[PDB]
Amino acid sequence: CFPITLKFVDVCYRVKIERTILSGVTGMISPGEFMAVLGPSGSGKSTLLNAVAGRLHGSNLTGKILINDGKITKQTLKRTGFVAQDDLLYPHLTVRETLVFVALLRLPRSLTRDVKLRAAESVISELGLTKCENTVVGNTFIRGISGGERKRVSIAHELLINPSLLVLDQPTSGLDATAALRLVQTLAGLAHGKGKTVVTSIHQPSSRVFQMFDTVLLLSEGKCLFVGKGRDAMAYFESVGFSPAFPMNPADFLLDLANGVCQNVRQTLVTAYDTLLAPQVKTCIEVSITTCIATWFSQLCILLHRLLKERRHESFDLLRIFQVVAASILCGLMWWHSDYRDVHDRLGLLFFISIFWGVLPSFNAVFTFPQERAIFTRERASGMYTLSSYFMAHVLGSLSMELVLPASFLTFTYWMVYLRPGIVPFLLTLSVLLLYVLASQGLGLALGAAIMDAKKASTIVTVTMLAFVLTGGYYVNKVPSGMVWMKYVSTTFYCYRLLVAIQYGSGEEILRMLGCAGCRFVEEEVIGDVGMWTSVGVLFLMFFGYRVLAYLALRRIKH
Amino acid sequence: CFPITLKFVDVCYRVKIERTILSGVTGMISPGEFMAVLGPSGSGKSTLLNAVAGRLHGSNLTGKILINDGKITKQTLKRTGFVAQDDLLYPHLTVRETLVFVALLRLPRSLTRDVKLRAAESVISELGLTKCENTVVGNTFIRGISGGERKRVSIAHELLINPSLLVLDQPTSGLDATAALRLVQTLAGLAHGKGKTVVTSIHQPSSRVFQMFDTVLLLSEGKCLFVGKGRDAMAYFESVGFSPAFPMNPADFLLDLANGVCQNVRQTLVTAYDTLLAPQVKTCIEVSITTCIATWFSQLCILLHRLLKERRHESFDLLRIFQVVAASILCGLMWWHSDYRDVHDRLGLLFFISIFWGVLPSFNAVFTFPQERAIFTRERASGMYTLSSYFMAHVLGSLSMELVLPASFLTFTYWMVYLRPGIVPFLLTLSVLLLYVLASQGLGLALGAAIMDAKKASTIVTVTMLAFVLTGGYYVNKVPSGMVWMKYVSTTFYCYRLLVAIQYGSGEEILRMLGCAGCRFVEEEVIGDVGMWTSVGVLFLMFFGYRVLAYLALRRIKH
Ligand SMILES: Nc1ncnc2c1ncn2[C@@H]1O[C@H](COP(=O)(O)OP(=O)(O)OP(=O)(O)O)[C@@H](O)[C@H]1O
Ligand SMILES: Nc1ncnc2c1ncn2[C@@H]1O[C@H](COP(=O)(O)OP(=O)(O)OP(=O)(O)O)[C@@H](O)[C@H]1O
Ligand SMILES: [Mg+2]
Ligand SMILES: [Mg+2]
Repeated sequence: CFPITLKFVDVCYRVKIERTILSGVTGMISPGEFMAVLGPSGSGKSTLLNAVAGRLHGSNLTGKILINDGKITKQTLKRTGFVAQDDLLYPHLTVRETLVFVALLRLPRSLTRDVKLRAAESVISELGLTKCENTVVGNTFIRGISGGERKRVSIAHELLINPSLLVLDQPTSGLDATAALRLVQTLAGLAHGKGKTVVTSIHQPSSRVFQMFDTVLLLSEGKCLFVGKGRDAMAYFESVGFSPAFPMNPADFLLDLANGVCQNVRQTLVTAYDTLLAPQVKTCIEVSITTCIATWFSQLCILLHRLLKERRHESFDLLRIFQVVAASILCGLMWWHSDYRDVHDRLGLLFFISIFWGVLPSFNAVFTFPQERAIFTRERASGMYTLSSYFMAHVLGSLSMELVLPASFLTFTYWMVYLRPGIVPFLLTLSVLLLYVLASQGLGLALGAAIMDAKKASTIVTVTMLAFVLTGGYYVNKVPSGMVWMKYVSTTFYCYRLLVAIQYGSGEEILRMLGCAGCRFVEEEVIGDVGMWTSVGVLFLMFFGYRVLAYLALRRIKH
Repeated sequence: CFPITLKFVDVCYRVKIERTILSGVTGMISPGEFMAVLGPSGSGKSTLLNAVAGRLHGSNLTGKILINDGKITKQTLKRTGFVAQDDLLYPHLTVRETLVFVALLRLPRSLTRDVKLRAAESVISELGLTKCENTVVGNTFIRGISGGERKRVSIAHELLINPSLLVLDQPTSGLDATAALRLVQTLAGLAHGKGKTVVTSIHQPSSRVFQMFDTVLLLSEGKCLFVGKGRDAMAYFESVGFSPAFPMNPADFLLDLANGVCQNVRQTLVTAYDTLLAPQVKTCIEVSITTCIATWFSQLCILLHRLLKERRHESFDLLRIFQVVAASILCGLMWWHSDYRDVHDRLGLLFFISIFWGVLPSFNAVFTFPQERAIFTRERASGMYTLSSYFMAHVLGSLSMELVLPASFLTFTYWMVYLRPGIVPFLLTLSVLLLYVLASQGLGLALGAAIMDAKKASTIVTVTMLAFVLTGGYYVNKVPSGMVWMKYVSTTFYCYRLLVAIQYGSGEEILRMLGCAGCRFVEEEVIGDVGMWTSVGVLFLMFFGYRVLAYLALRRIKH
């Protein structure tokens, strides 16, 4: 156990459209207590819950928000559960597969599997989800579960973390009259039977749901009108002058007073709060090893299989492989019947392969992290997993299909053109082309993680790659000697220098075959200047270096 | 007036996970009548409302859904308003700007402006939106209006069309107890004061909201338990054997019977419905000029200014122009001090400009229609605007920034390299490069409209453009004569042939300057074979032809 006492004193919040959203909201909620935050629409009660959760800060917010007499630490955000108002889930897992991945990641690890699975399916039977558990969670384009079943998957998503402070933002909207009573009876058993601290906002409770709250907060356009016990609310407003004509729901009467339609009703109740109850609240706020490298790897295995079955359907594209294959038959027919002695044509084949496999991996990889932006952000604030195992699961998860496409391109082009016979110069050509595809993929990952949308990022990578083609070593013969150093930054340069070295070597065979346009051209472009091992040792430095800079760009995003 | 009588007889709906969602739902709602669809979560009442709206069809749905004794026609979907459960709005318009664009497009056109604007702001004062009207509607990443204010913008969005059948899917979820009473009192004034047909589903009504419905439908796992007047519901279930112990809300008692927790309750009430009330429902279902080209243009002007102020902020990028400018200084320095007589180097400059400005417009344009997919789909089913004025507003809206980038690229490169002096060969080079940018943009628009997401589509366009580079006319000298026809499909071919013709002409000056590698190379590649006017007349055929095929690919999407 780790009991949280929450305090918030004089919380204000301005925004620039200057509009005051919250102004002077003081309260305190203890462990063992279930509090409701009532109010009209726009009164500010999802800005107040979003500041005591720790997801709203800056120079707009002003006021002391205290969790056990201290600031909001990184330690206290691991014991806090926050169920937001909009639901962000994966559109391809089923309801049971969604709630097993949460149970394996977040439950105490010194606990056997098949007990973590009998915790995930005793939550399904408490929320009534045992009819749609084999149904896929959908989105706007994939039709799946209901809106009231999607709401209860998100509450189960936080009820499997076992929090110490549970903050919910309208959990009963979209639920009928019987499912909303049972959910409030569940949350009242956490507060009264386990000693937790539950804060919730709620819109249309019945007279039976309203009798289960220990404490009511009533907002009205950013200023509170009542803080105290729910069984004192109707007897407070009678002593100020307001009472219902016909007997009715007490939660219907308190929302007429907050709208001011209970027959200056609002401004009477604001200054009557600041002289009768507001001083006595701030008087009450004065006193009241090898088991560590197994948790990294098991988080990696869960995050792999979760992303392999996102791409199971909507993917396994034969369309990507039947188009790269037709482009390799197309290149192999343009250079059908070219000869080994024609050096000027063979170096234009080898430079087009460098253009093709620098442009194609790099432009595809710019979609990887921007297409995860809303769900990565939400799960980073929860504390689900570390970043170095989320990152490494996307490195290893892309690497299968990214290596089948260059290997099937080159099997057609190498033997139709009939470049150089032997199994040894074929496999060296295959492995240089697979090291260049991985170094070109990491350029697109780093620019998609720094710029977090794909339309803005796939403009920066198109101009950057066309500048690597220009300084890559084919287009200009004399460069101004003061711009010769720019080719040592280009990835395209080090691949094209390695493919020419496998085919023609260090001269010395074409120079005896071409005799010695025949012996002048083959001394600037065939002989070369960068060694064969330093062109390999720099494509490894761009392999690791472009994935380090993609990790540091994702490290920024925090809340 | 055009009164709609809605009927639906024996509606079934199966889905393949075989699961029966709806089975045998018979009802009839007349004009002047306000009907509520009650039920638990997952009982199927948003599948039933989504089939009588006309947005759900196929081989799964089976049953006669009739609107004035006929099928769902294209004419009846113009008089129908459907407020869905999730809200899809533009994240950059304010609340007032959202509701003025709807009033100008959808109100009767033979009606003066400043009366269409006093219709848009008398709806704001009926829904209580007169505090957030100057606040921007947000999204998940832009913080804007509330969730209960977003719900009422969507109801106002359909209350400005003046429908004849209004179908709403949970309109009071996210609203407090006083705003939910006023909204039901608004919808009851449309049905009883104007003679419309309102169908709504609703979750937790109070005892005062429940007394405003004329007709109740009660579902329970896809089978109806009661159809009839709301003031006969409690007296019906008493005569079968069910009655509340303590006096309570009648809408709370009917949801206990549908969940079966009212103390085989459900299966008793299903077979008691099919012998007592279900035969008497189907007995009742037996009887009961130049003003046309001004509406095209005013829809074009509203759709332009709506999309120009979506790109006002999040855009006006100096980042796109400061990077294209640096790439033009970079090209102009690589070919600084190259001479006019060196023909083999100048034709490698001119081919790199063809690569740069075919790849850059085409890859950016693949995001245009896929980033509008959810909102284009919703407004296409409403009948907001025609497609040929939505399409033409995106042609004219992109064309400003797409022509400033090639014109500022070429001002640096043409005079640093110092290609050919004269203002006349400069402007011919500028206009050929602007005709090729528009023809390359239309290739990306057609592949983004046919494939309706941008990650799948920006793989098809990368391999297609690298195949236009290969057959574009630089890489291979002898092609197998049986593949010479493929260059006449490439866009890159016709630009590169036009830039060589402006610089060197029809030979006849370099041949006297180079005397006659000097007179052999300049006869395959400088002389050329395609005329100067047929290279212009084919880039106009690919200009119009690639925007026709993008219109026909958007014509598919309908509901
Ligand atoms: N494409 C689908 N595949 C499988 N099941 C589906 C599909 N679409 C809907 N369902 C199921 O149909 C049932 C009814 O769904 P629907 O959304 O129509 O009910 P609802 O009454 O609107 O629920 P709520 O009140 O929670 O919004 C749900 O149990 C849902 O799981
Ligand atoms: N970034 C912002 N800029 C301008 N106004 C804002 C911003 N954020 C919130 N508001 C305004 O603050 C008011 C309160 O918003 P909030 O969402 O906190 O209220 P709420 O009680 O949760 O409403 P609901 O009950 O409808 O969900 C709203 O009127 C909203 O328009
Ligand atoms: Mg639903
Ligand atoms: Mg809100």
